[PDB]
Amino acid sequence: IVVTQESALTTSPGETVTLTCRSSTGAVTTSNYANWVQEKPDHLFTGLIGGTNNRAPGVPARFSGSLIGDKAALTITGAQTEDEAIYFCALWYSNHWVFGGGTKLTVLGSEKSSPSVTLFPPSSEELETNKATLVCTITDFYPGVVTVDWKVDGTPVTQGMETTQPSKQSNNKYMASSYLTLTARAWERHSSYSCQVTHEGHTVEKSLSR
Amino acid sequence: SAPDTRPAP
Amino acid sequence: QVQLQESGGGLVQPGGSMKLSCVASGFTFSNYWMNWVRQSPEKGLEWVAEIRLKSNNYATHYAESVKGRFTISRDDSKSSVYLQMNNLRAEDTGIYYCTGVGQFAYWGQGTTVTVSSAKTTPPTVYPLAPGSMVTLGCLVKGYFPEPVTVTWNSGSLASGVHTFPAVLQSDLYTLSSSVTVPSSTWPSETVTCNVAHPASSTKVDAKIVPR
Ligand SMILES: [Cl-]
Ligand SMILES: [Cl-]
Repeated sequence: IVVTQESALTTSPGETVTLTCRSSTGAVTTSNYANWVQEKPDHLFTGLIGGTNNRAPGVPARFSGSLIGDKAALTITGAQTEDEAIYFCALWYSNHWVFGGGTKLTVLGSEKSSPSVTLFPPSSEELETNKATLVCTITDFYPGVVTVDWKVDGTPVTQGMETTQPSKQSNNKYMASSYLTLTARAWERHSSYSCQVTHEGHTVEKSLSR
Repeated sequence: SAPDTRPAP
Repeated sequence: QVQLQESGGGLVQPGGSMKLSCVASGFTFSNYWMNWVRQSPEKGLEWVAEIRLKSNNYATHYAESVKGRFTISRDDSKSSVYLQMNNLRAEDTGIYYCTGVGQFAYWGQGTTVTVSSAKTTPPTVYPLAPGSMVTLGCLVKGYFPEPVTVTWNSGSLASGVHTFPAVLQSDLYTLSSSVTVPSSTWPSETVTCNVAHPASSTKVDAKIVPR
């Protein structure tokens, strides 16, 4: 069974947000006893809602669980900056639980900042091993959500790329990195290489000419 | 059958 | 104040076995069921096992991916829940949390369990030269296990540093670091990164030289 959530949502503080949680088997009902769990930076987990709408003790009144249509939902009324975090939902299926993928919540707590991108070519020392790794570093962005796209001679790559999950910098902006791994042969054969980072609908790109 | 629905401390 | 505190995590090869422990305090542990839930990069959160109360005969349920290999148990005398894992697989790698109460209100800090057949491996360190301010970096490729510590000019270059998370590619980890310095100081002055890999007992320096 697959439990689906929204990947990320952004909100200004003081506004209300609703996150949903669906089941691949059908409608989510009270029998799924939907839970909502919050993850704050450093793997700090805390339960917010259990049994569809029972708020765990100590949890702020602004958090409410509910059922909207065929899905479970979490509503944060008057979201605060301290609520930027990831929210997981879990659904009960008679004798087991299935967790959702998590929704990253941004509560704009600072001015938006574009990612600073840097792309590095493979070193000569590495190339000798018949391997070529291009490194793309990505820093100082807020919201902390970016999609990274690699291209070779203008064509999209779908293999050999690996990106890390943004992580918060001391200044609460975010950082991330991506890697493209090539054989030395593939590396020498192309002239154009590009790391493209889309952040809030605007793509920041760096390129290497070989 | 339900999960642990006992009230939290 | 409630507190759940896991224990017992470590590195293990496939086929391995280990037991995790979790001790609860600040509430009546005996009154609630307890669960194990693990967090992995490729899988997000995955519920692994639950155990009910003494009055339920310490009854349990297990996720299908774990059935027959893992066993949850509890000892209320000790306010503790435990997970015995056998026939471990690399897919069992993750941070393991005990959590409970209505229905996951309390979570411990987590304990990492790594299942890998990889042998200790020092990183091959590679300088990253550029293809007002200039950004240089270092690739720390193909090491195992973690961690690794990366400095610049022995730590004299403190500001302007960025070190990123390890990626697992080929059973081995790779990470990178970068420094930004005024272009007036490179390449006129030396910029070297210092990489230490406690496990291999190695400490390498790599000077960044222009291409
Ligand atoms: Cl049952
Ligand atoms: Cl000099």
